[PDB]
Amino acid sequence: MQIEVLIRNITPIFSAAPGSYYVSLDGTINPPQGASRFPLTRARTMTVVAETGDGVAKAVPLPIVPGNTMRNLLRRTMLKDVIEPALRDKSAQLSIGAYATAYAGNSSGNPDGVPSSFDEIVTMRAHPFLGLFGGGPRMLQGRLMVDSLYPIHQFSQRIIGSDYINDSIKGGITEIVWTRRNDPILQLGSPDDAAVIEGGAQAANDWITSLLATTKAKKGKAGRGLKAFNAHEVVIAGVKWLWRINVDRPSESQIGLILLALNKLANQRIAGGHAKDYGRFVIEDVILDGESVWTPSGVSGQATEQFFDAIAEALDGMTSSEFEQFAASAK
Amino acid sequence: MQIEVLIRNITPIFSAAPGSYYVSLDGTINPPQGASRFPLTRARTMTVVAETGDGVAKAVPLPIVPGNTMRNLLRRTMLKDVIEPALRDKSAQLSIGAYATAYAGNSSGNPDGVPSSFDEIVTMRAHPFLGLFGGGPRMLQGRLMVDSLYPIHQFSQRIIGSDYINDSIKGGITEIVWTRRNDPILQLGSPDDAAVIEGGAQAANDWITSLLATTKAKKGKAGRGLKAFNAHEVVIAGVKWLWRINVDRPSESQIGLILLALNKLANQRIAGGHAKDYGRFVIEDVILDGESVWTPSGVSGQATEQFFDAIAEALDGMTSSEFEQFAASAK
Amino acid sequence: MQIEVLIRNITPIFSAAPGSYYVSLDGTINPPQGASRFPLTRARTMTVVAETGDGVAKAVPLPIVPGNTMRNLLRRTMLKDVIEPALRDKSAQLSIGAYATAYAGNSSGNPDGVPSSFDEIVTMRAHPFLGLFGGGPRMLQGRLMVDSLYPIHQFSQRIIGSDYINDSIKGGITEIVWTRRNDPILQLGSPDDAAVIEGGAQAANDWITSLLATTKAKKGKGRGLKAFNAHEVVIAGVKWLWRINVDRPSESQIGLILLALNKLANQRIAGGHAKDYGRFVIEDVILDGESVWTPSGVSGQATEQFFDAIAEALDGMTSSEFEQFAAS
Amino acid sequence: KGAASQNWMQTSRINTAEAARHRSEGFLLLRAAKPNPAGGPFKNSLYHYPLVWATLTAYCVGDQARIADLLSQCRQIGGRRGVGCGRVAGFSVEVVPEVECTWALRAMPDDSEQSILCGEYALAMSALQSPYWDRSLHKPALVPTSLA
Amino acid sequence: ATIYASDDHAVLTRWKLEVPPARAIYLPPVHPAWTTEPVVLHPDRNAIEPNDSPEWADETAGLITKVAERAAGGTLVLCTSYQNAELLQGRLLAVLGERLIVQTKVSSASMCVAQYKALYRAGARPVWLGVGAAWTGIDLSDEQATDPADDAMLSDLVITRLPVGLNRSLTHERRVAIAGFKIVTLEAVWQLRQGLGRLVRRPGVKNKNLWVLDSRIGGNTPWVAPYRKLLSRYRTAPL
DNA sequence: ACGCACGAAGACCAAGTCAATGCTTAGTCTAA
DNA sequence: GCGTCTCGAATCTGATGCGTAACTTGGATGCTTCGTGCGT
Repeated sequence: MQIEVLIRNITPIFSAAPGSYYVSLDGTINPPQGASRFPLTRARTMTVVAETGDGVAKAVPLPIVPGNTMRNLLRRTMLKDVIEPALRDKSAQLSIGAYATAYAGNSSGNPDGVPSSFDEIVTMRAHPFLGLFGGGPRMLQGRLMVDSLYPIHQFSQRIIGSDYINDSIKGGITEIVWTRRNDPILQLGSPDDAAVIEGGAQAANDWITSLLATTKAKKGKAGRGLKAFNAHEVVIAGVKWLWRINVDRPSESQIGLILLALNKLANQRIAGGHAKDYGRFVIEDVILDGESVWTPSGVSGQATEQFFDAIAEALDGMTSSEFEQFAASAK
Repeated sequence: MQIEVLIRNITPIFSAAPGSYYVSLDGTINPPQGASRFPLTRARTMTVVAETGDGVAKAVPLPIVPGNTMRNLLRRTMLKDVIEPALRDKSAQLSIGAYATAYAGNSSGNPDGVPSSFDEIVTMRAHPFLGLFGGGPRMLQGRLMVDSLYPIHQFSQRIIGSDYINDSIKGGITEIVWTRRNDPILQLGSPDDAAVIEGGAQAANDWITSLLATTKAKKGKAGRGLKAFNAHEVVIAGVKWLWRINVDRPSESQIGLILLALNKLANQRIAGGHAKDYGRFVIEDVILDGESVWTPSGVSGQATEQFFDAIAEALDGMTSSEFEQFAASAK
Repeated sequence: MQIEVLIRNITPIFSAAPGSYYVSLDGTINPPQGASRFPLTRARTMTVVAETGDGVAKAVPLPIVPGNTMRNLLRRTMLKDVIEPALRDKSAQLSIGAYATAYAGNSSGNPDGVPSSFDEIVTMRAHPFLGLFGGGPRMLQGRLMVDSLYPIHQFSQRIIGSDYINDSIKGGITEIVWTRRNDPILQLGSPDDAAVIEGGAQAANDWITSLLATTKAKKGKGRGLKAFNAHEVVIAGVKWLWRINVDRPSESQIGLILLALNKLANQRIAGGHAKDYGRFVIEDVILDGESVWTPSGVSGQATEQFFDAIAEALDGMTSSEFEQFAAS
Repeated sequence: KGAASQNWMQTSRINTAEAARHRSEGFLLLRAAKPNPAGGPFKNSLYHYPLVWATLTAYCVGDQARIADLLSQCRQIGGRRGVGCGRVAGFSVEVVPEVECTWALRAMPDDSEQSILCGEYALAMSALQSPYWDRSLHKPALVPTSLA
Repeated sequence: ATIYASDDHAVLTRWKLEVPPARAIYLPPVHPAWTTEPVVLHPDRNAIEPNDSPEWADETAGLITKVAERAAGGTLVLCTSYQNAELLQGRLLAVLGERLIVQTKVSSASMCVAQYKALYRAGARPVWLGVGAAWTGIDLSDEQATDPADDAMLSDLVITRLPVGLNRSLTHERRVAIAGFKIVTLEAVWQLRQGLGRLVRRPGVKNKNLWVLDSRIGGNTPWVAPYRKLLSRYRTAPL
């Protein structure tokens, strides 16, 4: 079963790319050593094959959101908005290991390494939530095939198909934002501002003297002070994205659970940048097996009615015993 | 919890984009090398995707105010209008480290590498101020999502929605302001004017001769004197701005503190241009989860009484102990 | 009978290479001891000779999908898409020996080793499915010889040929994707979050204290959930060529191969089920130099006989044939 | 060898979840509760074999036309042909002087004449006629040490 | 004449001229004995990189001047572009004088080849500084002298560059993007073989000479290996 | 009522490695 | 019913700091026999 979710992000999406990168004030990535360099945390880009009008296929970077990150986003959304409220309605309690395995797939870093019984495998893979993700101390193959977030771009036309060409964007979709941290003591201007500081004038004098001595020592040499000026690279707002979700022989309960997650997904955010309000997005269209099942209210209609009824029944019958059995270590 | 603030700037807003850009005397940005290359400090712009009426996704720049700047502005407003008066009345003095952590999110540039205990997290996330603004030696996620100050422009319609079409502005909202610095000694042209400078006219003549020699040497070659002629680019005054503040699962006291800040936010400036009285703004309307809670006096009404009450008792019971605990190093 | 399948992968293809290989944050494979090292699971690379950089011959690694993986994928596709529904329609049931033979060719059902008469060999090697994939206690020679999934790359010219030069990729086609696992307990922020936990705040406090003590002990000299690492995958969009040959095929066997190719797009290639790796779309299927891939799958006037033969075989197929093949 | 030998890894496993589903639905008649990856029907196995790029040269006495005709239908060399190992790009059959290298580099019978043997010949157990993997046909034979 | 390469096996032909993979059939290469044997290559290599520097032009001009003095009869100097020829013709004209004749934007095989043929028959020992056009098509066989072994109208010929990247078609850019720097090297091998096609156009030629002028062939850089293989088919001059 | 399920058990020494690929420069006119 | 002269010029042409920090730094499996007892 194929689910295609069309996402337009209201605010810029910022997924940190691991590794140190540097940029000059002009905007040149990895500047020559002569010029001044500043630390930069680039948006994650996965190399993809893009075809051009010349017919040549070349490898170009493409700013995307990792499949693992937003898989975890979907899992957290389901747990917070569907599963946990259902458990709390009936006053069901999960152990710390059960909660850890439900939210991360494992109770610890060491897997059991003991095979699971066939009936247990069938029961867990029939669970509305555990069946999708699996995991556990004994590796169970989940049913949820979830893909990364590819922006609808000329570079991703080969990947996402040619049926979304009407929403493609030609130019680059990445922009760099500069951030600064200021020492608060350097903005004091009167004893009234320093009246709340214990010691006041003496404390501010000691702080400023220590800062000046540290800066002079660092300059002559050629802890860390509060002053900092760096940049982080983000994907520009307003760009459309395509999310593809596949489920391996889904039961009606799991389909209903995924649809409820898609309904409640807009309240969450895609990537990092909590302070800067990054990752905010709005879902434009959801495609279920080549059919659009999205209304302004959300996922609705008689086509999705049976999925909603099945997931509601499963939630009514949902208990903590399944999770406790799933997360119980075989050792 | 979604808060939308409609801000109109009385005076031009000047948030400087880092980088050295040059402008010719006729207003052309980055002119050919043949013409003059006066320095320019451009306003910071974020590229956004907008429709030009044809439905095409065009990436165009938009003069905005950084979200981090607005976040720090809100932090400073709350501290200097609410938290500081509350702590002062009880004779409670924050330590220098606590002061730095409150005003900058950290007391130093080296965060602790150990996570904080759950009791500390629960206590801090429930605090009226520290809960909204995370940070500290132990990386703690705050409850505040501060967005950039997007102007209501035709290019920002896709980003901020179609709710504020009546306040949209079509043409460019950016202008260049020319700044010049004069050498006082050159303008000094009276014996009474030089009657204050020690050495009389001799010192002024030495200054002028030194300036002549320096400019002759620099012209022949093809320090720096006081004479200067620059330009800084600012956002024109009178445009409306949309500010979005999102808070995840807030207590009553935290929302009360945010509303108290919004009441006294207009007295502060947006960003930069202190000497030229830049950054002045007036709050037009405040939207609280889709409801207008802005009165001509300020944030008031029957709906928001409980928030103000709760923040009142929170301030009454507030002390410096939690600030000291938050800013204390764990190593 | 030669089958040439042109495969373009929509999503990256991840075939894990055996071994514990490390990588640094900057992307240096096997970094020196000076910098930090993180575990890496590289893609399956085969050493091939090629004319790289105008050289006479260079042994450069080529990221491929192992041929055994492709064989097992084809077998699973046949089983899960045509064979199993056909047997279910007859309400057929298979013993453990027959099922093991059918799904992996494992001789565990009758490890004694059974002789096969010439008539039995003739009848069984003509089976539409079990003939292609020999095995079981009898352990015949299968008629299917599937090649590895060699990418259409500059280094694979002497393995693929020059017929598909237009789709070749000059540069490298491998990319490193970084994964991370976070401890959910450290992300709790309010008693409402800890309400579902039976121990409430006390359980989370004990968990965090145990984590801190374990971390301190490990720094001074039980593994927590937190983990950071990366795995190397082949970039998406690269075209691949799959070569399949069936030795002395009957009409039924070719029909089954065509049906599997029709249903092959629904399956995945190699690993990465969690991240939806290996998704691919068939671009062209060539039968003995004749293109057969229509936009509606494998079809045409030259393959109706194969489809009719395989449909007739599916109509009369029974579990007794599988039992006889597996000597059960 | 045109390149260093590569140790190729292959496995074998029955999908445990798929088998569990079939067991539930009655497709599989298994009463056992658990799979055993160490051995039995659901054993996971790990094996290796080396892969080499080489030019295959050998010497023989016979008809050039018939040998070339027989080798024309040969497509793969060595083994593991089901997974496509050892495709033939081409072949050549040439008449060469006897002094180059003899046909003796093979498993010769125990009492073979010394004069016709090229190099050192160690005594070992191997079959003299194809098939060479049949252990019932194995006999003590002189196997070239510089070729094994 | 340049269909099959040393190792490409006419793949470049099948790609440049799109042919169905099954419809194309290759053929064995052939070459008469009188095409490779009756010529020897002098080891007088070039000592400077074939750039546009005046000093390189001076040294090349001196080398080809001593060659022309040693030349048995009419000779051809293969110049890739007008830039190199114009930089080179000035030094030659001092010694050779009227003996040197060069193409222009207008001067081409319309009348220059006929003039060279007439002057060679006149015994002037003319020197033809070919530029691009003379690399292909023009005939240097003494057809009137029906021995046929005269080997005097093109007794000697000298190459100034490999050349490198002579083809500037956008299709060539597409091919080099798809396949890499390998395709341009073998295309230049094709061009070099094509230039050697001017040497012989009649059977039974008996004695000619060749000069190579490029420091790259002497610099032992890896990418000129196909040129080394191609010129290795020809015996060197035993100097 | 022979077939299949299912734990206990019994061999038990133990290293050194972890890149495999870089490479240049302007003539054609012979279809609208 | 135009009317033409003049129909600019010199000079400024940016300065200074900041120019990262902490943590993850894998984990598990790839064997059959034998005894005893279910058991369908």
